[PDB]
Amino acid sequence: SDDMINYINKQNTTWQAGRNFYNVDISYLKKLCGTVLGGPKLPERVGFSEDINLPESFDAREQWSNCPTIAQIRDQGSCGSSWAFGAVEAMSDRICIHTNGRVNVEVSAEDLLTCCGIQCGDGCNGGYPSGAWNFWTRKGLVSGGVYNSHIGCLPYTIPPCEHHVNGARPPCTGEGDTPKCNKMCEAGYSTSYKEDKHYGYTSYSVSDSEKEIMAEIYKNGPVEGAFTVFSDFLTYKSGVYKHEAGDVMGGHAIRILGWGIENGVPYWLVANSWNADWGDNGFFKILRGENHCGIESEIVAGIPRTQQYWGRF
Repeated sequence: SDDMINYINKQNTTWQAGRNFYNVDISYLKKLCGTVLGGPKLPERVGFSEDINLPESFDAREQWSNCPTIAQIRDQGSCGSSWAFGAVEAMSDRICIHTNGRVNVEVSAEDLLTCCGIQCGDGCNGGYPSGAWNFWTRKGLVSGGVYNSHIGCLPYTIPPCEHHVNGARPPCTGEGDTPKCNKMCEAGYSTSYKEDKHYGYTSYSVSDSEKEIMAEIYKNGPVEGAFTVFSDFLTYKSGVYKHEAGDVMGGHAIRILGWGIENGVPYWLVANSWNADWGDNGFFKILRGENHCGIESEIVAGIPRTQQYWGRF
C-alpha cells in the first residue's frame, strides 16, 4: 500500500523507499522471509579482530574480483529457503577466496534445501542457518546453479516469480512443497553426486561484536546472518535501512559482504536473495553498529576444506 512508501520518504530517513512488489499474495511475502530465528547457536569463534587493522570501508567484491560469485544474486522463489541461500552464497564465495580463485563453483541451494532433512528445519517452510553450515561439514553439498541454468550438478528447481513486473495476473503466492532429496545429479552432468560434494572444515558463530564480524569478513570472507523483517523493509530502494514503520513480517537470513559509511551512517553491505531486481540491484545497506533488527545477532560462517581440490586443480 503506497501510503507507507510515502510516509517513509516523508520521514527523511537514512534510506529511500519505493515499490518492489506487484501482484503478490501475502503468503509470498511470508515465504520470502524464510528463516526461523533464535535457533541453537554454534560454538563461537575465538575472536581476533584486535590484530587486523580494519579499514573504514570494505567490499568483498572489489577485494576478490577474481571471484564472480561475490556479486551473483540468487532467487529463492516462493520457497522459505533464504536460510539455505544465505549459506550456500557465502560458501561459494569462500571456496574461491580461500583457493586464490583457482577453485570457483556455485554450491547448490537445491541440495541443502532438500537433503539436509530435519537437521536444518522444514525446507521451504523456513529453516535454521546454523544447521545448514553444520551440514556442509558433515555431508557437504554438491554444486548447482540457478533455476534452469543447467549449471552444475543440482540447479535450483523452484521457479522464479516476476514480482517486479506487472501483467500476467496470476499473483505470486508462497506455495509449493520442499522437493524430495533426489541424490542424483541432473542428467548431463559428468560426475557422481557423491563425488561432487564440497565440504567445509568447520562452521562457527561470530560474536555480536561489530569489530569482530568486520575482521571475520575481511580475513575469511562474506558471512551469513539473519534479521527481523518489517513491512517497510520490503520497499527498500537505496540508502541505509533503518526500520521506520510497518509491523513484523518474520525472520530472514542473508549474506553480509562488506561495510562502510554513507552520509555519516555506518552500514553493512548486504546481498538479498529476492532476485536481482529488488532494491539496489539485489543488494541493500542496513544500519551498522547498534545491532539493528538483530543483524549482528546470528552471524554464521565457515572455512572450506581446501584439501580435495589440490590433486585436481
